[PDB]
Amino acid sequence: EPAKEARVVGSELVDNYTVYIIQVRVGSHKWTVKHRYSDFHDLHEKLVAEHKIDKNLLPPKKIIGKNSRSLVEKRRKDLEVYLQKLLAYFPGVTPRVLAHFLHFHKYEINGITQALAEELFEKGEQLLQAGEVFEITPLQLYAVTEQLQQGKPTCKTDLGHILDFCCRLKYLKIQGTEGPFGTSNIIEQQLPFDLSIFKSLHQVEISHCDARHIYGLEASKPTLATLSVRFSTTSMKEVLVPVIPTWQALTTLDLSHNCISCIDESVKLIPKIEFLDLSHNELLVVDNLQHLYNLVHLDLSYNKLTSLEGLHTKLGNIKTLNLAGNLLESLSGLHKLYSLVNLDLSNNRIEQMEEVRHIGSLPCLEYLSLTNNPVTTIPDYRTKVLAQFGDRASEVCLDDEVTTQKELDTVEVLKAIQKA
Repeated sequence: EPAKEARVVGSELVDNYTVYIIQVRVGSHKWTVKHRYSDFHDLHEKLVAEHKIDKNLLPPKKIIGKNSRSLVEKRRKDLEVYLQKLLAYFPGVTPRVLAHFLHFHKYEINGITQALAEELFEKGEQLLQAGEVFEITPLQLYAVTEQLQQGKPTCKTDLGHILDFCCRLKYLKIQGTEGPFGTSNIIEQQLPFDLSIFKSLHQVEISHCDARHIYGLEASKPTLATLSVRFSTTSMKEVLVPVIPTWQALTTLDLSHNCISCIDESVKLIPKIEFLDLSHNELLVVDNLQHLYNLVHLDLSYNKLTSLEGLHTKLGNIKTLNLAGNLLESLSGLHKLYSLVNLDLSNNRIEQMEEVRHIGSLPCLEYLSLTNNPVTTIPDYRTKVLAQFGDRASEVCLDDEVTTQKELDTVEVLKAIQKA
């Protein structure tokens, strides 16, 4: 275990008092904390009362002399010696007062895990029984992972109480913070942690992490039905891959808001997917979705897709398809998606009204969005689109609007003109 070091590096004026600035170092991690003298005095009272500490160890409250800078410098030195004596006297388990004083509960492995076991003691059983989402940080998961790798005992201990909760939890959210955590040098995304301690997860939500550093999600592979990973991966296989067993329960997968640039071989591991969100990524083409026979809702919006040619050979019997925010000018290839019900093409580049011919004969379509495409500026746009749906013109919601009988009457005469 790393040695714990404290330095009183300086001081500054806050309101009408001086705070002493302490840099705390534990191995490679470093953080800063600020305390006025009376916070050290309040610390010292608890340490003498509860841990038998020498009552004269703290420098004096009364301070007198002619040079204020020199007095503050002597107090700075003396408070540094005080903290170093305390840290040498408690090399093992740190008193909770001293842990909170140096912010070990926020940045130090044993303080973090102590604070987590206090949280789970107070609230854990209630939220397990309520079926509520538990929120945790990569730094908490790191600290738990590190104690297990240090071989720290379970028998129960704080680490035992934590494991017994993680074993049972069904609903989990892991949220990383972008950049340095608090007053520390810690980058959460660089911290490795192991989810094997979770053994009954049904739903998981990961945001602002790095999936290179996440291990052990496969311990909940028999139970995991829903997975969201956002702002956290470069590929699907980086999340879905450690014979490899399939994600047998997984019906909802959200990998939106990432840098994913292809659909990869890890599709072989997600055969029962019903809902797939891949929006806000770097996709240029669709492929490898052929064998996801249960896929019903597909979101590919805000990628860099430019063609839909052959899409019926790449997809199963999809019902809802979102392609909004891509680079599409042509709808060629959609005309064989006979199962399709809901289609979103908003915010693309569609400009020829004649492209609607690729969707007008679709037998099940009930919803179409073309908002923010150039085609929407054409005169009589709505009635021109709906007329291409033939005798289904009454059955399609166009652009989130109720179709009027004035539209349908305008369509029936336009259709009689096209018939003649």
